[PDB]
Amino acid sequence: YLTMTQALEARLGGSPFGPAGTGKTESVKALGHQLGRFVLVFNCDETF
Amino acid sequence: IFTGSADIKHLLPVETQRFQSISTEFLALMKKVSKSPLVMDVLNIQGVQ
Amino acid sequence: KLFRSLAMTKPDRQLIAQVMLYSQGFRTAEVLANKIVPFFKLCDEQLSSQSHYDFGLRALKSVLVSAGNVKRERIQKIKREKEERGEAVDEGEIAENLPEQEILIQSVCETMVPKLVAEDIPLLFSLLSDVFPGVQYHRGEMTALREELKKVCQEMYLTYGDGEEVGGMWVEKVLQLYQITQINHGLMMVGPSGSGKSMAWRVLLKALERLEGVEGVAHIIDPKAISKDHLYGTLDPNTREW
Amino acid sequence: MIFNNFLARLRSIPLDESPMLQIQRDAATIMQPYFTSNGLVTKALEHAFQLEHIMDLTRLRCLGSLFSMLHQACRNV
Amino acid sequence: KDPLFRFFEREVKMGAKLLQDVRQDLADVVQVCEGKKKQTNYLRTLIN
Amino acid sequence: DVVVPTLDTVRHEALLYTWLAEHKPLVLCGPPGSGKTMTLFSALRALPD
Amino acid sequence: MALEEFLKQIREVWNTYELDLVNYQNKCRLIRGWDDLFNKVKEHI
Ligand SMILES: Nc1ncnc2c1ncn2[C@@H]1O[C@H](COP(=O)(O)OP(=O)(O)OP(=O)(O)O)[C@@H](O)[C@H]1O
Ligand SMILES: Nc1ncnc2c1ncn2[C@@H]1O[C@H](COP(=O)(O)OP(=O)(O)O)[C@@H](O)[C@H]1O
Ligand SMILES: Nc1ncnc2c1ncn2[C@@H]1O[C@H](COP(=O)(O)OP(=O)(O)O)[C@@H](O)[C@H]1O
Ligand SMILES: [Mg+2]
Ligand SMILES: [Mg+2]
Repeated sequence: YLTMTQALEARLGGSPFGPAGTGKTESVKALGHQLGRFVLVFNCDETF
Repeated sequence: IFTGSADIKHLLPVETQRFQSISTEFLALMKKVSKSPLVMDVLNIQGVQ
Repeated sequence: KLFRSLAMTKPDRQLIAQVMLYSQGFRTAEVLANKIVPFFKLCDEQLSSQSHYDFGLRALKSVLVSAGNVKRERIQKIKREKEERGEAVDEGEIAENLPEQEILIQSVCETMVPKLVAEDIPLLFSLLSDVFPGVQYHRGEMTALREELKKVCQEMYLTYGDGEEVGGMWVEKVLQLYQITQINHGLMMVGPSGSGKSMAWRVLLKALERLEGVEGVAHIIDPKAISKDHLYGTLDPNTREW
Repeated sequence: MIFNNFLARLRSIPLDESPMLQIQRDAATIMQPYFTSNGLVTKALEHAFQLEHIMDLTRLRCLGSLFSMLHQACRNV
Repeated sequence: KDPLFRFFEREVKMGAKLLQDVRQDLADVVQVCEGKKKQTNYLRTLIN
Repeated sequence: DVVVPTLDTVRHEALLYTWLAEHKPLVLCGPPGSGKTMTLFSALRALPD
Repeated sequence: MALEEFLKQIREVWNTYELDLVNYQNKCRLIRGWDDLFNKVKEHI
């Protein structure tokens, strides 16, 4: 939350990384819902 | 012709093969007729005409 | 440079287990978490290494969600059986007289057992005894489902069994597949060629259709017999149509 | 289990679509003692896994071929 | 019931499997180099 | 077209016939030029359909 | 009452009429009796 809010304040994006299963997508969604935002999840691939 | 004469085998092989296929089909349809000699059972065979 | 990167490498599994067992109504949430997280570590570091083994945060979350659901179901069953055997139902003693450890072991065995190879099951149960002493896992016998399975097997010339009889392991696998189908919306059936997977899920589908009365429809897709473009879809490079 | 499935299908499904089915039941009755645990087929299949083959040996490939040509034997009868 | 025994049985299983694999591969290689047996795709890759 | 009969040839003939008869898929494995397609085609002439 | 008799007569005739099959060199069961069958069909029409 601290890092992503710092990124938001600087008008930068947030890029949580790590091995799968550590709670990155869910953490981003939880932060977005804590601020009452509409968070859209996209499963990217080579066709994007 | 196709069975009594064995020379047509040499001279018309492909003709003999197509006639043999036709003969097997005709014999199968005739067996279907024979198991049910009733006229309407033959008439009601799927795609008989 | 347009993004701020954060490394999320080690989630705090113990705290998640503690808080999310506390919130579901478990009185011994501290002890239950301190027993269940090291148990998952032990499963990771003691069982044989298999390509279809997962003991991460997703598995722990699924186990604890199933534990909450199982506790709710057990409380409802206790209320029903007490109502049909007298009038003494109250929330207090039902909450106090409740085997939370047995519920957690039941959830673990409902989630982790179907994935195990034959030689790992004794290791898993020895680990469970070591971490949760005295607690035993007794799976309920789905009698009606088993009769439906037997009828379907007879109809389709399958060899239905029970216990140690020829075909008992296959029926056990079918029941485990049914349990995982209830728990998870994503199913994988792993096993060497011709191990009974297709017949297992077909027989389970037919048995469920005949038991619950709802028709089952199966779509079988070979994802590698066609290109990924034909498997998911194409966005037209020219007209931008889908 | 596979042997039981093969025998049940032999005794139940006619090969044409009854003399065919009666021949099938008689043949299944003859084959029954061999299609058993620790039988001729089981021991032969166990020994076949020790030989070398042009391709990797799979149990169901052998079993399917065997059932195919047993159906062919019934057709020959 | 012994965790140490579980660890050691896993270790010996993995070691025996990999040892048999390596010894069989080396035996096939030495047979190939003597001309006793022909060279297969797997043997070609291993020798290369 | 002509095939000189041989022990292996006739054995593979019988095997290919008993396999193609029920329409079971099958694969002939062997080094190039061994006679796999010759054996198959000489088995298909016994199946005119 | 006559038309029903004709309909029932046609129904019974065509429910009991069978093709006249005979053996042919132990190869087939060929049909004879063409004239009578054709006459029956034409007269019923
Ligand atoms: N319970 C059973 N009793 C009797 N026969 C069975 C049973 N399960 C499968 N079989 C038969 O054994 C064979 C196994 O086929 P099945 O579709 O079950 O395998 P599978 O595990 O899905 O295989 P694969 O992954 O190679 O496709 C089939 O011929 C099937 O009819
Ligand atoms: N702080 C947390 N509290 C509760 N659950 C969590 C937490 N972090 C992760 N999880 C659980 O872990 C699972 C996987 O997390 P996810 O964000 O999908 O992983 P990934 O980082 O690969 O996207 C989710 O089901 C989520 O519920
Ligand atoms: N028993 C046999 N009788 C006659 N010719 C044979 C016999 N065995 C092998 N041959 C010859 O060997 C050749 C096999 O080639 P082919 O069958 O095309 O190889 P592949 O089946 O691998 O494509 C044929 O041209 C055939 O003339
Ligand atoms: Mg994610
Ligand atoms: Mg399958």
